[PDB]
Amino acid sequence: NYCPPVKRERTSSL
Amino acid sequence: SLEAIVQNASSDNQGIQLSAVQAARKLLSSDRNPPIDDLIKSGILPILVHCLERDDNPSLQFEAAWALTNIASGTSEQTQAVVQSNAVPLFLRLLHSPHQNVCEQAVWALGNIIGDGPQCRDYVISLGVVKPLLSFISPSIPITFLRNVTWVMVNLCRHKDPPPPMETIQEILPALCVLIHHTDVNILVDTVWALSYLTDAGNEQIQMVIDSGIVPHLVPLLSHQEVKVQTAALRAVGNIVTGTDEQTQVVLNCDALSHFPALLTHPKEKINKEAVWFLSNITAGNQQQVQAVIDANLVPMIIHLLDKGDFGTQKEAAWAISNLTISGRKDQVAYLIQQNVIPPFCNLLTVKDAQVVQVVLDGLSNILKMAEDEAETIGNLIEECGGLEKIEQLQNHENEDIYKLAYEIIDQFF
Repeated sequence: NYCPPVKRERTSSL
Repeated sequence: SLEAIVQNASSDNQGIQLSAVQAARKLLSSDRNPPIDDLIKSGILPILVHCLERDDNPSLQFEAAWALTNIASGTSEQTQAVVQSNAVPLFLRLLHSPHQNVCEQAVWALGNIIGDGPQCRDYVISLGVVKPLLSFISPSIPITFLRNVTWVMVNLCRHKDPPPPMETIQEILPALCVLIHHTDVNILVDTVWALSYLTDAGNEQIQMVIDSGIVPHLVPLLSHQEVKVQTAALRAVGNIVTGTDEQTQVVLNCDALSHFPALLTHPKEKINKEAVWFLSNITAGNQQQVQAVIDANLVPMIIHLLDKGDFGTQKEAAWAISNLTISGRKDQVAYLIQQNVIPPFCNLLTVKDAQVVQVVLDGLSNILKMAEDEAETIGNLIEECGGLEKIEQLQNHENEDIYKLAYEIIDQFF
């Protein structure tokens, strides 16, 4: 089970 | 603080302005539950929108789209605000920026917007996002970029009601035919899941997949090393065999059945359920396709899961034995019986899923209606295996559709 995500955030580190 | 950031973002000095949007991005990329609501109410949105127009300052465009992307990654109410601040045409304009860090972050923002709804999907499509997006697929593109491109190509296919236009589907498939041969794991998975949704729309789009000629490259993925790839491929090909018999044959003409002995015996029950569900639709076609399930030595493996499998696998397995019962010839149903299909097939009436109960009994009905002479012979098998006792007690009023069936079966053969 690994359906692709609908929405995505771009995380920083930095 | 918050009020200072929304003020410093309007400065004419690029130094203070840039270092203020960089702060607005971190507050959205510092955890997994950012203060997005307080950010929208802070009035930062129109300033982030206008920052997208500063062709003279690329680093401001990058940080601005990043901030807007993460706001779109939230709830629908959070994503609507980014599209309600007139930011979609500026993103599309950024798809042609000479700064790859700006082109990528604009793609990322559009995918979240496309993923919210089919309305927002057809909106960005009508403006023309497909033609520049698919122009990124090239050798010299980084892999981290292509992964974002394929994922937006998934949301461009994701919704089926209403389904995406044919003009866009006809433009995507020649790119999937190029992305299906990639070596990266995540790209191939996304390339096949997009095919799953295109095959989930309807028979009109399934033929577009067929006419594109990508099915010969989709079937071998049933035996790919990565289970993530088969699971999408098993779903993608699994939807194709739900339309016309002439479309299901194109699947079988690619030697699809020769990949199932590794799936019907797979340890993961989700694959087992998804595998028999494929064979169920195959047993619904004509007799030649039904015989193909027989010429592959798959029927005993279907029955074994019908006997010792899980509930979700048995439900699709009882369906698999049923569609074959009302479609195939007499020797094909007779072949089922000599494969000892009688004991486990009747041991599923005690389930509380009325659909399965209807399925078996209808299949139990059509079996006895086909073997005209062997009525007493097969009846002894059902009575000895303990089915008739369960058939007798199925004459209860908790479902008239079952009561009517369990009586006629008794009244004609028992």
